[PDB]
Amino acid sequence: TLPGGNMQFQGVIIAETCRIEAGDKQMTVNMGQIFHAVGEDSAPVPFVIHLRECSTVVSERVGVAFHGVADGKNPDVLSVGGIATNIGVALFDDEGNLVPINRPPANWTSLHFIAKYRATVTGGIANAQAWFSLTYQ
Amino acid sequence: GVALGATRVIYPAGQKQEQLAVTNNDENSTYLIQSWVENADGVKDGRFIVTPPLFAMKGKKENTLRILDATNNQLPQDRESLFWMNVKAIPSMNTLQLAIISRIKLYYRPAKLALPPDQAAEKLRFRRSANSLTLINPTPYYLTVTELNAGTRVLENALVPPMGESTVKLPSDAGSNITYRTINDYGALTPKMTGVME
Amino acid sequence: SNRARGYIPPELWDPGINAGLLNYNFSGNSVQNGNSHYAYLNLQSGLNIGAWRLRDNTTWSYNSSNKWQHINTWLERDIIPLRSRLTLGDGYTQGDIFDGINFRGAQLASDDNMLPDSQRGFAPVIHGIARGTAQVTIKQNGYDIYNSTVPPGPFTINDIYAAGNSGDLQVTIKTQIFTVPYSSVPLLQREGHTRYSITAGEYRSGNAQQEKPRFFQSTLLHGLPAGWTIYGGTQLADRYRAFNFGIGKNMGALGALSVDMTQANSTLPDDSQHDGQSVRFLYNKSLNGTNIQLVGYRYSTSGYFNFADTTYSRMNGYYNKRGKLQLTVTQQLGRTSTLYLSGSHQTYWGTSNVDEQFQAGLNTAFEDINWTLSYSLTKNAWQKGRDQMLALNVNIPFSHWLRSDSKSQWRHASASYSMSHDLNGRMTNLAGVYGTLLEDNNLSYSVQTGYAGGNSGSTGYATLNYRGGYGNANIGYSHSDDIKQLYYGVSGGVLAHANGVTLGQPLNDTVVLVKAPGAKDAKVENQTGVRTDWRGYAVLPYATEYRENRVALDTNTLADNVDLDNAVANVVPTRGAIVRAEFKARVGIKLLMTLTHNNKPLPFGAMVTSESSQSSGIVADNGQVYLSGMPLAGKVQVKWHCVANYQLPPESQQQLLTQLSAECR
Repeated sequence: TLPGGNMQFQGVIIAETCRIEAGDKQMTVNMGQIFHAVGEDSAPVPFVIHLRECSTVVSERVGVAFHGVADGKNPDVLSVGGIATNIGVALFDDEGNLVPINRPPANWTSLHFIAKYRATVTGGIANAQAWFSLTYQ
Repeated sequence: GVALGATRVIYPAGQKQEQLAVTNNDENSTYLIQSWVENADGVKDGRFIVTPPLFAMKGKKENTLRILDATNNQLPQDRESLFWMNVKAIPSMNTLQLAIISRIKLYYRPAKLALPPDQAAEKLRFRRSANSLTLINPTPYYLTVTELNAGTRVLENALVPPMGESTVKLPSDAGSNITYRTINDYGALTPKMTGVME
Repeated sequence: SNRARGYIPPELWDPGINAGLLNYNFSGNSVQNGNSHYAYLNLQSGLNIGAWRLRDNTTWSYNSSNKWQHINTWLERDIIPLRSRLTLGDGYTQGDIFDGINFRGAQLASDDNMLPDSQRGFAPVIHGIARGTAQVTIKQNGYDIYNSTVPPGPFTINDIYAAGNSGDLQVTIKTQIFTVPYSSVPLLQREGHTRYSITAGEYRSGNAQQEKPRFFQSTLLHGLPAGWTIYGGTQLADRYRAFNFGIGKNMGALGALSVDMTQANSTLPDDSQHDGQSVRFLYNKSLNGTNIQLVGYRYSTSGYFNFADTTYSRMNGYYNKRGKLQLTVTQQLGRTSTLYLSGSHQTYWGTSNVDEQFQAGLNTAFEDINWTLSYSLTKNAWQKGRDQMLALNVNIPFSHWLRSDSKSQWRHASASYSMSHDLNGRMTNLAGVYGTLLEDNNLSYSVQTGYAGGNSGSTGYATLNYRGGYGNANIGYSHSDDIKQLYYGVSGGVLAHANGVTLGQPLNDTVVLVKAPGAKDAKVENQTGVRTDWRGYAVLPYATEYRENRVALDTNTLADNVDLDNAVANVVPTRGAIVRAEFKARVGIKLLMTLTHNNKPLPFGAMVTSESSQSSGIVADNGQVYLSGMPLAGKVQVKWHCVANYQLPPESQQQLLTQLSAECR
């Protein structure tokens, strides 16, 4: 038995951003095919977004927001682009409050949202895209 | 899903380029990753080029984003400058398409700074107005104040610009004692500090 | 049919490439006092043809005050279906239940590394009935070890991470809450876990007098339900016949106790048969301030000799043990200090010889300072010498005083101090400073002046280890009262593969040959001083076997003309596999064209593939397509066909990113 020597281990650990995964794979929200008054809504359609693989410190201070192409008739509703006209897609939170699009990020591990058709009327194919922006403070 | 390598990117001045890791853990998924850098005000700026701006990731594949420098040495050398690194992941698919934009902070840090990064958070001071709270930041670093409690009540996080101040709402009945935490370069909350008023 | 956590199917493991290998380790010692020169050259050959792994060792000695000596040769292989390996040729036995011996023959042993990282060590399986769909949560020390959702019906969880001694796993279904405490002994196995080490061949030993008899050492450690672990063995040989049998148990809170009885009929070189026995106990207790008490007892009966003692030469050549008690206590005083109290005791047959070996130790981590106080009482009754040594080691990193952002090279240095009192008047202290020097943290200076107290001669040393991109080298000087040694060693590794011979750092079993043609001097990520050759190939010293490694090229160090398509690649290597991770290094001008067509920017998503030079890039927005590796001329094909021409002035080569605007056809 003889003395050895000092051995020093060095390294740095860094955090990471929460990986976004929707319950419906490929980040696609089916709405199906397509209102007595303007502003009436259709059958609700739910989808979930999971912020996984990150500590609760980061996941609590993430600022969530929505962006999208505002409809010409309704600036607060996503436009749908044989294409249905005078209609759009509206996003409602779990509590039932409408989430305006193109708004400054607000502080919201799993997020539930509901997409409902809002009439601004002809039927047809309706496709819309939504930007789900997460600011990492 | 797609996840960035780090929550904030520190860009040292004079360094040719910096890297940011973009990971994908889903085998059966195709993601078109679009990236760009905005200025502190949220407006797209051409002073930082992120290459490749657009590329496709099939399978469990992770790439590295090379954030080139194009400022030509025009930003101040006496204080930090804040930029917003943006990464959008378009899923290459009546349906609704969801594209995630993981915006993160990008600090352009000049080489010569008096205060070391660790000894800068505690130099933040406070000033209690009638119904507002002002945070003086004499250090040249951007300071992210989180878990800001003024007595028994919790306030809102504020990002204090260097050599400047910010303002947050303050209830009239909040206790005089003020405590805060700051997020360091690694994205971990520092040990609790007491808030010395000015 | 749920798969274990972190499971790599056996369809993704890479056998490797049909490549050669050559590992050389030179060493020199020019002692001065008449000056004698030494040189111990070491050669490790190899040839990885197919799935087989031929290996070889050769040494060459030299003395100034020339002989090639062969050592080892084996053809190891991995038999994936049986989760085992085949070490045909030379090797050594595991020596877990028996005692390890070096042999020259076939050996078929199960390999634990082929299993996922979760199903390793000991961790009890969790049974139970969860009515309906619920979410089981394994609570231990207030932590969520395992969080998952369970379908209705009985459920088995066998992927619990091996957490050592620790405490009790409080399963929390949703709500019959039942606790599952567990302890561990190194010889315990999970439920359904089996190991075996069937062996054959001759007995090879370093000593010249020992003979070389045939032997057959088979072992087996089959886990059972309820924590029991039946393990047995048979070291049947020509004149030595042993039958080891044992049975372990996980008693939960009380601890874990392993008992095995070994009967060995031995025939000593005096042709005198000696039947014997041997009973071994290993007891583990924890969390009693967390006194981790480990007790190990091994009793023996006269006539019990191990195989190493019945293999000696005949009677013309020229005290068996009775009991060995080992006690170990580890108590943590606070959140920094940990006190160690080791112990050892032994008796002999016919003699009162007691070989006590008591060792204490107080290790602390006061702020940056990591000061260690140690105590040792090495006692042998044959010499009747206490040999009490009281050592005090200190470690003061220079970062404790320097700034955090300082660019000074002293930031990596770290002082030290090693006081060593012998309680007999002899005192020894070495106060030295070590740390890294070079920009890439390759060079490591370790100047450590030292003094000795009665002789009074000072002891100086200055080692300079350099972990370079071609081969490690070090010129270590050492000065003393009348000795002035000057070491000089050179290491390295040659990997002769299909595309050519590439030098690298000393290979450590599994290697990764990165192929990046056209990229010169690019550092690989998370490796110290590993750089590509002028051809573009580099050799990673090491990569974990049967796991998913990560190979990356640090894009900062790439040249101003080389852009990579994929800068990160992962390889899953088998043990002793030269796995090739290939990167495409596009060499040329990086140009960001603002492509336009009919005075309107091209649609987002349009593919742009060049013609003259192989390159591609999707149009981001407003027609900004990022094309890499493009020459000073040529055309692009826009498909969404349209063809656009661009003409780059010669000044474009200097600029890192040459933005231009070209109107498409």
